[PDB]
Amino acid sequence: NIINFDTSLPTSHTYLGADMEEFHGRTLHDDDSCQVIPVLPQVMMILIPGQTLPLQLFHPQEVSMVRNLIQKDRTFAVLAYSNVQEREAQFGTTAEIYAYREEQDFGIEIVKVKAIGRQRFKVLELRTQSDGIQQAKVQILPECVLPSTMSAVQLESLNKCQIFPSKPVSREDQCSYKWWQKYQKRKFHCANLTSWPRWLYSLYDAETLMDRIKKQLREWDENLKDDSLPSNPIDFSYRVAACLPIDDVLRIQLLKIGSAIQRLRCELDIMNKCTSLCCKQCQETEITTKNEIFSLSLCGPMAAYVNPHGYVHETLTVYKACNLNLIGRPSTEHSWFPGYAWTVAQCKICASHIGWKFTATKKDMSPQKFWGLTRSALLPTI
Amino acid sequence: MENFQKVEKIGEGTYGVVYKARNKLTGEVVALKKIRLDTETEGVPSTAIREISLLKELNHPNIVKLLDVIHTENKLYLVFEFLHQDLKKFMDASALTGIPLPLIKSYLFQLLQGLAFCHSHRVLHRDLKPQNLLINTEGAIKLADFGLARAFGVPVRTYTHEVVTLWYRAPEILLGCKYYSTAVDIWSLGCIFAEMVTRRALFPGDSEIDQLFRIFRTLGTPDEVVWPGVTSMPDYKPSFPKWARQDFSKVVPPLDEDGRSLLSQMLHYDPNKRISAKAALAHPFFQDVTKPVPHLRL
Amino acid sequence: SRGSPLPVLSWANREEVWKIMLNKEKTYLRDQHFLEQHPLLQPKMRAILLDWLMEVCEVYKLHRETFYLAQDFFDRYMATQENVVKTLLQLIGISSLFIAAKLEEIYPPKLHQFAYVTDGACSGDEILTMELMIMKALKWRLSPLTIVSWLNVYMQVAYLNDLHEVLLPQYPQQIFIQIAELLDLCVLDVDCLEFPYGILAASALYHFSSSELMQKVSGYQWCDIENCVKWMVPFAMVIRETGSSKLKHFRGVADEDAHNIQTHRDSLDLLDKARA
Amino acid sequence: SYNYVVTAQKPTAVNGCVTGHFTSAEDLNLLIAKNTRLEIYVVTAEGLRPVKEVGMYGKIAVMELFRPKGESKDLLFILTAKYNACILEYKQSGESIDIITRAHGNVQDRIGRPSETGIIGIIDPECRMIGLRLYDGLFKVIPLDRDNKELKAFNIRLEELHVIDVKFLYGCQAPTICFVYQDPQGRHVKTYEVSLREKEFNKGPWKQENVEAEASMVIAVPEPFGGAIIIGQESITYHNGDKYLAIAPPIIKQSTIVCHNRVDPNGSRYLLGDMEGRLFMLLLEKEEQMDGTVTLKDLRVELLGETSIAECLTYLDNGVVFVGSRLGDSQLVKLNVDSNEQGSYVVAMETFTNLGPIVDMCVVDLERQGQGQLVTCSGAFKEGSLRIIRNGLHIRTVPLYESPRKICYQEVSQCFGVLSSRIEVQDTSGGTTALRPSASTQALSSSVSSSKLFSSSTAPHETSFGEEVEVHNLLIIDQHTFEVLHAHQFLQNEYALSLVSCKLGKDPNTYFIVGTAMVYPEEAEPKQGRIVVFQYSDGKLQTVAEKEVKGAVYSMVEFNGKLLASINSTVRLYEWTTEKELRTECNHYNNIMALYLKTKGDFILVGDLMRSVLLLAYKPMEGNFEEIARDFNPNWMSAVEILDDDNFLGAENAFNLFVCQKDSAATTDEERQHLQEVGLFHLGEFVNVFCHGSLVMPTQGSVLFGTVNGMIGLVTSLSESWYNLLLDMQNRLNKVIKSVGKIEHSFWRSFHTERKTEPATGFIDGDLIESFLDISRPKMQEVVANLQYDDGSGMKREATADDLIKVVEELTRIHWSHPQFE
Ligand SMILES: Cc1cc(S(=O)(=O)C2CC3(CCN(CC4CCN(c5ccc6c(c5F)n(C)c(=O)n6[C@@H]5CCC(=O)NC5=O)CC4)CC3)C2)ccc1Nc1ncc2ccc(=O)n(C3CCCC3)c2n1
Ligand SMILES: [Zn+2]
Repeated sequence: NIINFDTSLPTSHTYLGADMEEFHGRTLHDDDSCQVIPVLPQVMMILIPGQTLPLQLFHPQEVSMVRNLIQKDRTFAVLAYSNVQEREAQFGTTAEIYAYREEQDFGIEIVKVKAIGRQRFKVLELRTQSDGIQQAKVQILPECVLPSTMSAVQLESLNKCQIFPSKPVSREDQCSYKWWQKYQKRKFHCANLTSWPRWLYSLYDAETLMDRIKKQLREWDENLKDDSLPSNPIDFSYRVAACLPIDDVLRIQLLKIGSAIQRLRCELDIMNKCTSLCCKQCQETEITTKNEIFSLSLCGPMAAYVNPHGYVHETLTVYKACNLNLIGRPSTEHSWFPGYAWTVAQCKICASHIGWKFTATKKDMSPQKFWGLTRSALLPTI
Repeated sequence: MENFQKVEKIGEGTYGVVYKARNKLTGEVVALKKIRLDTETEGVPSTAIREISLLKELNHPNIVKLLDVIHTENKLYLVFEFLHQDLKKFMDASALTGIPLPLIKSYLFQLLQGLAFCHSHRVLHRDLKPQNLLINTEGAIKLADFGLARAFGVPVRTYTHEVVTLWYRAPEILLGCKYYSTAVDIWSLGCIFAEMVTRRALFPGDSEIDQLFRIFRTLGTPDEVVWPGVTSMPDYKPSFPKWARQDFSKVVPPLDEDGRSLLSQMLHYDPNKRISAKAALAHPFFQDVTKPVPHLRL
Repeated sequence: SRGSPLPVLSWANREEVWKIMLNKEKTYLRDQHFLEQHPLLQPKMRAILLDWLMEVCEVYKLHRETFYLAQDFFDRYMATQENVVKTLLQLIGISSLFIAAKLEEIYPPKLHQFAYVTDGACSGDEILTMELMIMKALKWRLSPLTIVSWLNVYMQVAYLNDLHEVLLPQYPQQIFIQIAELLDLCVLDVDCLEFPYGILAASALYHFSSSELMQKVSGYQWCDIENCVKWMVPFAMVIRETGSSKLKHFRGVADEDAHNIQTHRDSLDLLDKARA
Repeated sequence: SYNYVVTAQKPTAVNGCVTGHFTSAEDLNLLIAKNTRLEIYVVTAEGLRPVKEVGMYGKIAVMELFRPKGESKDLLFILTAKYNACILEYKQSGESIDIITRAHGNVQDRIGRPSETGIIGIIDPECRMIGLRLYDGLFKVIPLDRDNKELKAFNIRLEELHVIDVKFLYGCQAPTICFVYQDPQGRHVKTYEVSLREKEFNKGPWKQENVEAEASMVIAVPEPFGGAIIIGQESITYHNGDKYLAIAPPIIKQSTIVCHNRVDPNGSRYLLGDMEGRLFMLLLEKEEQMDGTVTLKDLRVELLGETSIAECLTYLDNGVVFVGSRLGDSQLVKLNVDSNEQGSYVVAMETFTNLGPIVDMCVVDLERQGQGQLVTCSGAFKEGSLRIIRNGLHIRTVPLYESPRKICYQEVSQCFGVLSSRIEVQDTSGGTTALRPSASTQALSSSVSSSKLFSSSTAPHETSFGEEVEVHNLLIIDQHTFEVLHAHQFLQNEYALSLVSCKLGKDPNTYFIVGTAMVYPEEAEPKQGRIVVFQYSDGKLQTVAEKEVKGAVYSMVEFNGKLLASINSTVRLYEWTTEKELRTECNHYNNIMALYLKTKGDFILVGDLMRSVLLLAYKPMEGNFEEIARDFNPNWMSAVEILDDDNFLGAENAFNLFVCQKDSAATTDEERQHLQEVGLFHLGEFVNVFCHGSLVMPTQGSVLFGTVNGMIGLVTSLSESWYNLLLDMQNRLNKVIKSVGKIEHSFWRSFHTERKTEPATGFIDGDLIESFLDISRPKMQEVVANLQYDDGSGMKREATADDLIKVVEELTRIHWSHPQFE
C-alpha cells in the first residue's frame, strides 16, 4: 500500500549513532594494477560495488588497522569467500570508508564505520601481517564497456538519424509500447544487413535491458523517478545486483560478469525464473515469493545492516511471510528501521533463525507490519 | 553534562536511549535518557514533552523520579533515579522456582498505589508492561517510561486508538471503543498479576484478532448481559465463536480464593464495572501485606 | 468556600481529585501586569495575536484546549521576560500553539504547515528555537488547568443523571459554545488574568445561566465572583446584543465533538465596544 | 594456427562518391570509394572510363576533393576509420600513373570515445582548413597550410555534446560552421567562426534558431544565395541569418531524406534521395533581383523517379546522375527534361554489379569443370536478389524484390530452398497489403501454413493502420531456370531463422527443415516456435512433421543422422523416428544463448553475440553432451566457424577475425578446459556468413566467407615452414612497397578494438603476398636478397627472385582472378 516512512532512514544507518565523521574523499586505481590492500577477517559479506557496508569493530588489531588506514587511503579488501569459507578466496571487492567514528566511552574501543564498494579484483597472493592481519596482493579487474551492436555494421547515410528525439514523458498511453517500438525500428535498421533480426539485437541492447529491468523494479516499491538507478549501465547493473535475493554461489558468478550487458541479462534472467524464496538449511518451507517483495529504502529491497555484536545481515523486506513463528516480544532497541520494533522469526520445521517481523510503534505509520528476512537463510528456487 | 560519566547502556524506551552514569559530584548512580533533536523533524517529540511535563507533577515512592533535565546543543538529557532491574528479567530469572506469593502480593500492592496516584492526578500511563516496572534490591517496584502517558480530561474525549502493547491491550481498546479511561491500566495490572503467578503471558497474541480470540477463550464470549453495548461496538461482529468462561481455578492455579476474586475483578469485560485502583487497594487480599526483599542474582 | 462540587467518584476518590485541581490552580501563577515589563507592548496587539491564533486553530481544526494551553503558555512566558519587541510576538505566539499542539491533539499539523501559516515571517528552525526556550522559561511546567477545561468540568457537573458518569460527555452542545464564545471574547483583554481561570469559567457560565446553577456546579459563593461578574458585564452584553452563533460542522470531525474545536468569527470588533 | 587469408572478390558496395577535376585540370572525374578501394573514372559522353583503381590500407570513412590557392588540379583528402588522414595528388608521367601522398598523419586522440553520429569530415570551401567531428564534445581543425605535411591538428571545445550535422558556409571572410545539434529541450541550429591564429570559436553571423524536432541534414548553399538549408522529416527550411523560408511538402513524408547532392554550381537546384529509393529535385528560384543583390523566393521540391536505394548521389554533368548503393546494384541514370514516360523523369542506362550484404551463401558443385558455384543471398528490401558466381567471372542476378535471409541446396530435387522476408502494410479494412510484387507473390505454386497448434489467443493486439509487418516465406527455386517453383508462407508473427536440407535417420527422403520463432512486440524473448519438415516431391511442398518448441530455433544442423537445434539457451538433439516424427533424445543447458552452432564429427561449437564460445562433445554410449572447453570474453561476434578438430575461427567487432585453439599442454584438467586464443587479424570487413567448399581447383583446407560490403574471402591453413617463410617475406615487402597515404601494413592489420590493439599473429595477408608479382625486377631483387628459400634441403640462399615468383604464383591460383580495372 502507501508508504509514508521516508525511506531515507534505512540508508542513513541512524542506529549506528549520532556524531559520525563524514569523509568526502574519493580514490580510484589503475586497471590491471597490482595493489596490496588490507583485509577484514570477520566479515563474510560478498560486497558488490556501490553497496553500503556498515561495520562495528571490537577486536584491538581491527581498531588499530582502521585507525591507521583512515589517513593513508581509505580502502580495504572485502574478499568474496567461496563455498569453502575458510581462506580459499579467489576474488573480492575493494571498499572505501565514507564514515568513521571512535568512542572510548564505556571503556571499550569499538569503531563504527560505513564503507562503500568501488572496484573488483582478483587476488593473486594473500600474505599475513605481523598481528593477525591479512594483506591481499590483488589485480584490479576491468570494467569492459561494450560499444553498440550497430557501431560496426552501419550505413553512414543512416548514421545521422540515430539520436532519437527524447524520452516520452513518463509512462503514458502510446508512450511505452509505441516509443520503444519506433526506437527498435530505427536503431536496428542495419540489422537487415546482418543475419539476425532486430528483436535479437534488442536482447543485447543496454537501454532496452535497463528499461525492462526498471519495469520490474517499479513493482517493488514504485519509484519516484530516474533519480535513482543511474543512467550508466555499469552503475545500474551494480545497483540492481545488490537487490537480488540470490544465494552466494550465484552472486559470485554475477560478480565475475565483466560486461554490463551480460550482467543485466543475468539479472533479468534471475528476475522471472525465480519463483519462491525457501528455507535454506530446512529446504521444505515456502517462506515468501516475489510478489510480496517490496523495498523500504532507496537501496532496494535488500540492504546490509549490522547488529550490536558486529555481524552483518542482508535483510530483504517482504510484505508477507509464512511458516515462521515469533520468539519473544517486540523490542525497539537498535532497530534498523526507525519507528519499528523487531521480533525474532524462525521457521516452523527446523527452528532456524530466518529473520524478524517488524511492527509499527509510532503514530500514523503506513506499513503496519512487514518481515525482514536475512539472505544467509534463503535459497531462491525454480 | 560534563559531571556525568557513562558506564553502560541500559536500553531504549519509547524514545531516546537510556544509559547508566555516576554523578562525579555526589557519587550517586543515575540513569540518563538521551534524545537527538537534530534527527527529530518535529523538534522535541510529543512523547518527550508529555512525559517531562507529567513527571514533574507526580512525586510518589512508586514512580520513577525525574531528578533534572538539561539541554546540551542538539541533545536532550533527562536524569532519572537508578533502579537495579525490571520486573521482566526478575521473572525470567525465577522461571524455575519462582516469585513467592508474598513477593507478588507486595509488588502488586505497590504498583496499585502508584497507579492510584496517577489516576488521582488524571494521568493515564497506558504503557504498563513488565519492561516498564522497575525493581531494586530494597524490594520496591516503580512505574517508568511515561512517554506514552496522557493526562485525560474531565469529561474524557477520544484519544489515540491503538495504545498499550498488544499482549496487555484491553478488550474495549481492541474493539475500537470511542472513549477509554483509567480502567485500561487496571487491565494491564491484571494481565501482569496473572503473569506474575502463571509465569507466562496471559494473552500472547501476535495480531489483534488473535489477541481478542485468546481473551475470549480464556474469559468467554461477552454478551449484552455482562457487557452492555458489545453488539454495538464498531469492531464487534456476530461471527465470534462462543466460548464459556474457562474456570479461573485452571487459568491461574497457584493462588487462593481472594486472589481469584481480585483477578477476576481486574479482568472484568466492561470498563464501567471494572475494579478501580483505590477500591482494589481495599481488597481482603491486601490484608496481610508485607515488603519482602527479592534476591535477584543478575 | 469550594466545598465539593464534584460527585462521588469510582476510578478515584473525589476529595483528592478536587484538592489536586485546586493546587494546580494555585501553582500556576499568572500576572495581569506582565506587559509593564515590556514598555513597547500594549494589550491591543496581545489581543490581535490571540485572535490570530484563534484563526490558526480554526483553520487546522485544533481543539479549544490547544488554544487555551497556548494562551497560558504565552501569558506565563512573557511574565518571565523583559523588553521584547512586537515583531517577535507572532513567533512566540505560534511557538506556544505549536507546543500546545504536541500536548493535546492526536495528529499534530507538521512544522512546515505552522511555518506556512506565519506567511514567511517565521521559519521552522525559528519555531523550534522559540519552543525550546519557552519550555525552559516555564520550567517544563506545561500542564495548567485552562479556562475551557474548567468549563467542561462545570458543564458535566451541570447535567448529571445516573450519578457518577463524570468522564463520559453528557451536556447540550449550544450552551457550551455560547459560554466559550464569551470566554474568548473576555480572553483578549489583559485584565482577565486578574481572576482565576476557574472563577472566569464560573462567571461566564453564570452570565448564560442562573445564580443557583453556578453555585451548585462550581462550589463557589457570591462574594468571590461579584467582582468577576461586574467586570464581565460588558462582554456578556455586547454578546447578547450581537446574538449567539450556532454549532457549526467541521470536515472529518464527529458531530459529537465539534463543540470542542476553536471557532473564531470576530472578536476585535467587539472588544473596542467592550472597552468603551 | 598458421592461416592464410585472401580476397577472391573485391568489395562491391560503394560507400562514398565524389566528382571533380582529379586527373587533369579540365576533365571531369568520378571517384568512388567502396570499402578500401578507390576507383577513379573519367566521365565522357559515352559514359565512364575506368582510368585507375588503387587500394588503401584502411576503410575510407570520409573523402572530398579540394583545390587550394595556387594549385592546378584537385587534391584529395582521405580519412580512414583507424583515424589516419592523407592528402593525395594524382600525377601522370607519360604512361605511368601513381597517387602521391602530399601529406599524411594520424588524427585519433589518446583519450576519447567515438561519436555516436559518427565521423564527419568537411573542408573549408576556399580551403583554409579541414574540420573533423570524431569524438563527442570537441571539433578538431587541421590547418591546410603548405607546411603542415604531418597534418598537425588542434581541438576546439564544443559546448554541444550531441551534434547532429555540421557544414562549412559559403561567402564568409572568416570560416564559419553551421551545425544542427540537440539539447534536452529541443533540436537547434547555430553557427560558429573558427579562429586559427588564436585557435578558438567566435560568435557566428546568425542566431541560435529552434528547428524541427527531426532535422537531420544541413547543406550549404553557395553564392549568391548563401545561408544553409535544413532538411528533416517534416519540412525543408532555409536560413540566411535574418531571412527564413520554410516549406512542408507532403511528397517527402513517406520516407526520410538521407542523401543529397548539388547539381548546379550556382546552387539553384539540388538532388536528394531517401531510404525507400526514390529521387527528388529541390528547386531554388532566385526571382528577386534587387538593386544589387539576389535572394531566395521559394523552395519547391518535386518527384523525379525511382532509383536503387541510394547511399550517395552525384551529378556527372549533362543530365547523368550516378547513384551509389550499399543495398543493391549501383546505377548510372539520366534525368530527362520532359520525359514523363509514366510520371518518372529518370531512366537507367547503366548498372554496376554489387554483391552487397551477403547474408548467406552456398557452394554448389557436382561436376568439377571449375568445381564451384557461389550462390549468395544479396541485397535487402526492393533490391534483394540472389547472385550466382561462376568462373568461366560470371555473376548472374536473380531478383526477388524481397529480402533473402538463408539459402540451402538440395541435389536430388535440383532446387534451392531460400528463406525470404517481405514487408507489408496494415490496411484500414484489416489485413496485410503488399508494396510491390515480389518473388513470394509471383510463384508458380503457393501455400499457406495451416498449423493450428499455435492457438495463442493471448492479446492478439490488432495493430494500427500504417504499421509495418514482416511476412516470412520459404521459396523453392529451380537451379537451371532459377524460377520460383513454390512459395510457402509461414504463420503470422513467425520469424523464420534457420534452414537445413538434409537426410534424417533411416529413411531415404531428403527434407527441408526450418526453425521459427513466434515474435510479439511486447514479449522481448520468444517463448514459442516450431520446427517444420517439408518435402519437395514432384512439384509440391508437403509438410511432413511439425514440432512445438518453447523458444526460438536460432540455428540447427544435421548431426550424424539426427538434428540438433538451439532453443533459446538449450541445445537439443532430436532423432527422426520411423513413423515420420521428430522425437527428442538429448538435452544440454547453457548459460549463454546458442546463436551460432556448428558441428564436425562428434564436436559441437556454440556461441552468442558476446563472443563467448563453448565447445561440447557427443558421447555415443552415454546419451548426452559433455562440455569440453569454453573461452568467454566480452566482444561482439558476427559469425563463427570450425576449421578443424582443434582450431575454431570466428569474426568479431571492429572488423576482426580470430582463431582459438583447443587442448595442448593439458596440465591439470583446467588447461584443456580453456580455449586459448592463438590468432588475430584485422580484415576490415564485417563478415556475415562463413562456409566451406572450394571454388577453384601447400594449403590444406579452404573456408570462404561473405561480408556486408560485398567482399568474398578465402582462408586456408599453412604449415610452420611456409608460415615462417611468408611472414619473413611480408616484412621484406613492407620495406619495398609504398602505400597510398604512408599507412603501415602492421598498423592497418593490427587487431583493433576501442579497448585494446595488438599486432596480428597467426595470419598471413594474401593480398600483400600476391602484390609481389606487381613489383619490378630491381625492386623484386631487394626483397629476396638475404633469404633462405629452402626446398630440397639447402637454403640455396639467393632464391634468385624467380623462385619466390613461382611460390607466389602457385599461391595465386587457389582463388579466382581479379579482373583488371583498366
Ligand atoms: C539497570 C537496569 C537494568 C534493566 S534490565 O537489565 O532489565 C534491561 C537491560 C536489558 C535491555 C535489553 N538488552 C538485551 C540485548 C538483547 C540483544 N539486543 C539486540 C538488538 C537488536 C538486534 C540484536 C540484538 F541482540 N540482534 C542479534 C540483531 O540481529 N538485532 C537487529 C538490530 C536491528 C533490527 O532492526 N533487528 C535486529 O534483529 C539488544 C540488547 C539488555 C538487557 C533489559 C532495566 C532497567 C534498569 N535500570 C533503570 N534505572 C532507571 C531507569 C529510569 C528510566 C528508565 O526508562 N529506565 C529503563 C529504560 C528502559 C526501560 C526502563 C530505567 N532503568
Ligand atoms: Zn526450515
